[PDB]
Amino acid sequence: GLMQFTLPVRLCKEIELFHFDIGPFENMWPGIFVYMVHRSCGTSCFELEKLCRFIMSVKKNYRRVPYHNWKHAVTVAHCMYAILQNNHTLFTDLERKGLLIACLCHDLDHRGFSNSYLQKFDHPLAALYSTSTMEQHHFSQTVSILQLEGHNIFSTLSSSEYEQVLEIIRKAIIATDLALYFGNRKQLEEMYQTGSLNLNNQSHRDRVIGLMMTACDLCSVTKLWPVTKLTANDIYAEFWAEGDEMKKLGIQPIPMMDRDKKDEVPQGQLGFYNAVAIPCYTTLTQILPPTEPLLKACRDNLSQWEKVIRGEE
Ligand SMILES: O=C(Nc1ccn(CC(F)(F)F)n1)c1nc(C2CC2)ccc1Nc1cncnc1
Ligand SMILES: [Mg+2]
Ligand SMILES: [Zn+2]
Repeated sequence: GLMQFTLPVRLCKEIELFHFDIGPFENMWPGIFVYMVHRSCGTSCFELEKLCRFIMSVKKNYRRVPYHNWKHAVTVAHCMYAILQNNHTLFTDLERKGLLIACLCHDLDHRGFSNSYLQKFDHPLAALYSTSTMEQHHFSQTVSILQLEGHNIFSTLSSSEYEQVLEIIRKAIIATDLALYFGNRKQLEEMYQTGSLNLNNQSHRDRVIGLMMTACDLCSVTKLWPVTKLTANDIYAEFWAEGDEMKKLGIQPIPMMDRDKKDEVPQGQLGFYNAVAIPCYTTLTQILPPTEPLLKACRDNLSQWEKVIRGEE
């Protein structure tokens, strides 16, 4: 119980900030995750030997893809850590445990293809689950790793509590289906504006946790411009691979996935920021006012993409 994790001074300061980048040293990401769980939860919540074994099985089942990789996993967990630390009274001891594991696991075994490519390709996973295809896969990968010998980080919980935390995790991982985000944000907006939003209603919590997951998942659009710019090259590399695989099936891809249309990218990001990211972080700031630095950093990047369009960079 007396084995604290420390970080170098710059990381220890900078990790509390929403805009933190976890850096290029893979070998430090686990200790970064353990440090975040230990401060977010308490040093006790997880048996350190089990956590570490769980972290490394999770790392093993992320693939070597440009964007939806191990680094994205720990990045999305860091964003959740920032949110939880700036809203510390709002969430239960179980939610804090669950949400950081959810974020770490939310993209397990991702191959860099969307749900619609799975459907067009006729992948087996699309037969198993018609909606939220990859996301139900990501959850079942989480359950798999949890059922490996010596990996049950939730062993200490009652049957009841274990069921509650697996259901937080399932809803949280499903909520990273951006198709679901649109209605979910729409309903939260309506509930907030009419003043019916009530964080004691469990179905209202679920929605707010869903919006948090979208926010954490998109958080590469809320970093400092140089990090957002380089991370965008990563997601577009998957997009263009997927477009390539669309052409292989006899299907003209949408322009966003078409690498012959690299020129359209800056205008593509305007679209994305206006239609997804700005509305996401606006609604989140309304519900959780301490999350405002994510909205501010998102607006700055939107304005950086406008400068790109106008030849100013
Ligand atoms: O850019 C993304 N999605 C786009 C682009 C164009 N459209 C069409 C539109 F605009 F209608 F939505 N959608 C994007 N998507 C995602 C996931 C939902 C797929 C995550 C990050 C993303 N971006 C990014 C930028 N910088 C640094 N990291 C990630
Ligand atoms: Mg995903
Ligand atoms: Zn993700």
